[PDB]
Amino acid sequence: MEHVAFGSEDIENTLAKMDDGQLDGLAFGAIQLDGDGNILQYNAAEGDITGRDPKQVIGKNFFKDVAPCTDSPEFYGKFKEGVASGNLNTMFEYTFDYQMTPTKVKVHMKKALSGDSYWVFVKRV
Repeated sequence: MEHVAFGSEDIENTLAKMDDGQLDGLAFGAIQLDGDGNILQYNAAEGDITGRDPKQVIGKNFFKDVAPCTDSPEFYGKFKEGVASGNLNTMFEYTFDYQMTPTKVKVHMKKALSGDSYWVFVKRV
């Protein structure tokens, strides 16, 4: 697999280089979202965790369509404050419970090195 640790101080630079095939080699789940919350990249691990087919969920909206349980102050709200502000670096625990067995995970949200995109990283706790 590709060699990146979850929570890494420099991780948005490491991932800048990665295409989707290479994203699927991470030991953790990775979503790339535009400033409107639309999914642009969605890695195999995230599929293993949540049970979605990444190919199919690219292009859908994370907060409206795919993961409405994250539509709340304590996830989306933090997401949008960061898009509003041009800056976003937060880590927290959450339970994913929409159309799946309830699964507690660690979420890390970080502004990408790209122009207007943001990362969401996920792993089991």
